[PDB]
Amino acid sequence: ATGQDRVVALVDMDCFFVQVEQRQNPHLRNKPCAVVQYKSWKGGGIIAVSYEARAFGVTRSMWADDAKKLCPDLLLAQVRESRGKANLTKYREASVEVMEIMSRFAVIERASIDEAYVDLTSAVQERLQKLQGQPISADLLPSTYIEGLPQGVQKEGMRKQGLFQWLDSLQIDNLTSPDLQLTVGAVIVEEMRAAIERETGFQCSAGISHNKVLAKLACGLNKPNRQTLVSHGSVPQLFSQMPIRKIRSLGGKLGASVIEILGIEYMGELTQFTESQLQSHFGEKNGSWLYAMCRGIEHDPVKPRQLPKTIGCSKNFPGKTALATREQVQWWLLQLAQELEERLTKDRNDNDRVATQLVVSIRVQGDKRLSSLRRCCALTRYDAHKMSHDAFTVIKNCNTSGIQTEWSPPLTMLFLCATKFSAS
DNA sequence: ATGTGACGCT
DNA sequence: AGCGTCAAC
Ligand SMILES: Nc1ccn([C@H]2C[C@H](O)[C@@H](COP(=O)(O)OP(=O)(O)OP(=O)(O)O)O2)c(=O)n1
Ligand SMILES: [Ca+2]
Ligand SMILES: [Ca+2]
Repeated sequence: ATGQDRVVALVDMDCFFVQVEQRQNPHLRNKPCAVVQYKSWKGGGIIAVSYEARAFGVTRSMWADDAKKLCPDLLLAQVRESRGKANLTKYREASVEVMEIMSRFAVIERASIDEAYVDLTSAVQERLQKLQGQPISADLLPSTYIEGLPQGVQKEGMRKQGLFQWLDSLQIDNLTSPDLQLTVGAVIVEEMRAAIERETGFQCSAGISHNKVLAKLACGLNKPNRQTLVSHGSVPQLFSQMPIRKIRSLGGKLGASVIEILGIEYMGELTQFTESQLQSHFGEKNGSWLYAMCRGIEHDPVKPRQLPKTIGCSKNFPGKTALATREQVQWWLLQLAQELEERLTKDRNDNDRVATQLVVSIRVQGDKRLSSLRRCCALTRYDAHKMSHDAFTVIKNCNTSGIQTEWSPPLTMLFLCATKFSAS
């Protein structure tokens, strides 16, 4: 029951939006800086932070004005605003630059604007057949950390010794050795990271392991500009002090009630329990999933899908700004449907496909829920006016208000989303 | 007053 | 289908 069949990697760009602005504006390079959204309210909402600024305590979600109190020198780049809304086109375009390069090595699954998983298994099998049965130089792994090593004098010093203990203990003439494969994946990943920095100027970190979750957790262990190998063997130690919240899926309510119901804190504590025990507690899927996972075993595959499955535009209208006339509602529906049209037209022309379903969603004041009503709609032509008129229609009936020019509760949110794509 | 996109459940 | 969860996009 190995869980060592695959070789999987998660690459994720270091402070991505910041790096995109720093490439464009050299003055921002090597400085405490952040990317900000909407400068009016409290200086703007910060959404990405360079590591220099992080050392001052500046975080995401922090108000730029508040960030400047921790960090007086903090430089700010501003998100482009089209049609009264934050537009992300520059980062989406920077994303496909990375995603394309990365595709040259293996098939990837776009996990976000910023990161992608890679199944390296096949590419690893092939590279061994040139290295018959030649070793692996530390020189081939210049930015790789081996989690748990060394065991048994300053930062880069220690990385080095861990790598050497790992390479020395390595069974090279055996080509089905899981640990050897991970090492081969790591060398490949060194290369794809060098290709990314060369051809884009962006730096990233990577995690190399046997499945998606380990890969991902491995990736954050040595950030930035570094990659980390997490082998099957290293899992009991890593997990034994690993807060459960840190594993992907378990950072919300399910994870919070793993802790609750079981009276544990770390992932390794899950091993005590039988698969049936966990199934009774969390469901059949969640029981099986946790039983394997706490032993470093996970089987979610790397889906072959480089591009998003939905395209969507939303805007919030908090408190005072909530929409209360219907001319107001119609105007933003149009703005949204406009950004959407252009994103969609680009998509049919770039990625050879058409969306067929339009999802409209809203929020009303006095409702803490993330939404308040989603309705679907046909999407027969990529016309902004039609879509905004159709979106209205599917929500026109959402009017508590008697007087026919005002809007019921004022609306806290509008969301338009293209979906159900088909080949063109 | 922080402001995309995937998938699970029923 | 419409709602919820998750992480982070
Ligand atoms: N809540 C969030 C999270 C992220 N992003 C955007 C800004 C980020 O730069 C990018 C990638 O998100 P990450 O969570 O990977 O964080 P960074 O890449 O900014 O930094 P790190 O080096 O910690 O990954 O997506 C955002 O707008 N809102
Ligand atoms: Ca990142
Ligand atoms: Ca990321």
